[PDB]
Parts: sequence; structure tokens; C-alpha cells
Amino acid sequence: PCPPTNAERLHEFHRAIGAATPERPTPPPPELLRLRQTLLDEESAEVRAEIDHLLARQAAGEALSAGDLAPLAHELADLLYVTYGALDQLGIDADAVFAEVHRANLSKASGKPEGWRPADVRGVIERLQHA
Amino acid sequence: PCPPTNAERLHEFHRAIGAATPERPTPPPPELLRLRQTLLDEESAEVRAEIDHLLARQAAGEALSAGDLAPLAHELADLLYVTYGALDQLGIDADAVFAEVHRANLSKASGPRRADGKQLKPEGWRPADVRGVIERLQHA
Ligand SMILES: O=c1ccn([C@H]2C[C@H](O)[C@@H](COP(=O)(O)NP(=O)(O)OP(=O)(O)O)O2)c(=O)[nH]1
Ligand SMILES: [Mg+2]
Ligand SMILES: [Mg+2]
Ligand SMILES: [Mg+2]
Repeated sequence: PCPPTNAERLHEFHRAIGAATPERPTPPPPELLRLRQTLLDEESAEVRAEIDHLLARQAAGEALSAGDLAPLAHELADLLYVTYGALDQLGIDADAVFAEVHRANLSKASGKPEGWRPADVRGVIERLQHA
Repeated sequence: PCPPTNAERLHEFHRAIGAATPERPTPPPPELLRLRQTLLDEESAEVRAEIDHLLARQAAGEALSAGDLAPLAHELADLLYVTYGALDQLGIDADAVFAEVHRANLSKASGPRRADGKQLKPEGWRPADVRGVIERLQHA
């Protein structure tokens, strides 16, 4: 009926490979955070490589097609994957946090407007521990 | 009637700031590539800073509560925001690309693990075909 969100996809992935994936916000052991840092560094370095390749081809006068974006699109999705993966392994619903960051950002795009409240992610962590 | 995805939220944001973005994959100018990279680096460094700080408190012997995770969760959401931001400015359906990367990643389940926990690829694993997703999106 409705496809899963990318965050729920990460929960399915971690369940399938036997990786920790708690239901509610859970303080992690150091080994988890180190790995999440390592995955983030690997995939952001691959994103950077594809942007450089595209910049170099443009500098040599190449006319990029839509097909030429496939490697960059692949790596930006890998970055999403490891970014969602960090939140999932922390037991933190990424959609709930994103929805609050988006509400703040979108709200700030009016006028910094009157009564603008920044993102309250701590309050999101609280509401997530009671559901 | 399916609720909005986070990729669809970025299209709403870019529209609301009048920088509205293409609906189909669209090669970008160089300045747009360099701008997205800057935003990636800035939020990546903010995420790296929060990870280092939680690791430093744990190393120091301090016990994290769930509420201690909010600065890191916040920066991880920011990094999603500018990563989805880049795909939207390229006219590329992030959800369509992600679904194909996800399919490829589920097939890794029988493979070994690296010492640090990273899932590695089983024998005969086949990569995602994101070129196929771009071609699909481009000819919609
Ligand atoms: O433990 C893992 C392993 C992989 N992944 C996902 C993230 C990303 O979608 C992809 C990255 O895994 P690899 O680094 O093994 N493959 P990649 O496509 O990045 O090729 P390479 O790293 O060799 O350039 O698999 C996880 O989420 N957790
Ligand atoms: Mg990799
Ligand atoms: Mg990659
Ligand atoms: Mg930030």
C-alpha cells in the first residue's frame, strides 16, 4: 500500500544481518559509534570522489548526461544509508527527527520569522521513549 | 494516500525558498556541485564532532543517557537534509535510488563481517544498478 521509508529500510537491513537495531533510543557502546564514524567517513569520501570526477570532466569541456550522474547518485544514497544506519543503531526513529529538523528549516524560510522555534530534537528523543 | 517521504520534504523546502529544483535528472553547473560538497563537509564535520564527544565521555567513564544522544541525532538529521538536498537539486528521485541500493544491501546478509562490525559482501554478490534507476527516472 505504502512503501517503507528509507529509515524503516535500515531497520530491515540491520535485522537481516544481525546488527543491533533497538526499538527506542538506546545509548550505544563505544564500538558502535566508532563503526558509524567509519562508515560515514568511507561513504563521504566516495561522494567526494564522484563530485571531483564530474568537476574534472566539466573542466575538460565534457557535456554531462543524466546517465553520468549515476555514480554520484549511487554514493549519495550510500551516504544516506550509513547516516540512517547510525540513527537506527541508536534506537532513534530517523523520520521523527527529520520531521522536526524539516519543520524548523521550513519554518525559518518565512519572512527568521516571528515566534520561530528551532529544532527540538531532545524533545523528540523523549517522545520516542514512550510509544 | 502515502505520507511524504524525506526526499519529498526537500523538494518542498527548495520550492519554499524559491530555488525550486528539476523534476527529472538534470546535469548541474560546477558551482552547484561545489556548493553541495561544502554543505556535506560542514555537516559531516559536525556529526564527527558529536561522535568524538560521546566517545570522549564514554572513555572518561561517563554513562550516556538517551537524551545525551540528541546533539548527535540532530547533526545526523542535518546530514540527511543536505544529502537529500543534493539529490533533489540534481532532479534525482532519492527514494528510487535508495530502494535499489537497499535491495542490493539486503542480499549481503549471508556474507562475513569485518572486525569492526561492517557487513561485507558474500561470494557472488551483485551491485545495485543505479544507472538503471537514472535511466528509468529520465524517461518517465
Ligand atoms: O555494515 C554495513 C555495510 C554496508 N552498508 C551499506 C551502506 C552502503 O549502501 C553500502 C556500502 O557498503 P560498501 O562500502 O561495502 N560498498 P560500496 O558501494 O560503497 O563500494 P566501495 O566501498 O568498495 O567503494 O552498504 C551498511 O549500511 N552497513
Ligand atoms: Mg564503500
Ligand atoms: Mg559507496
Ligand atoms: Mg548541523
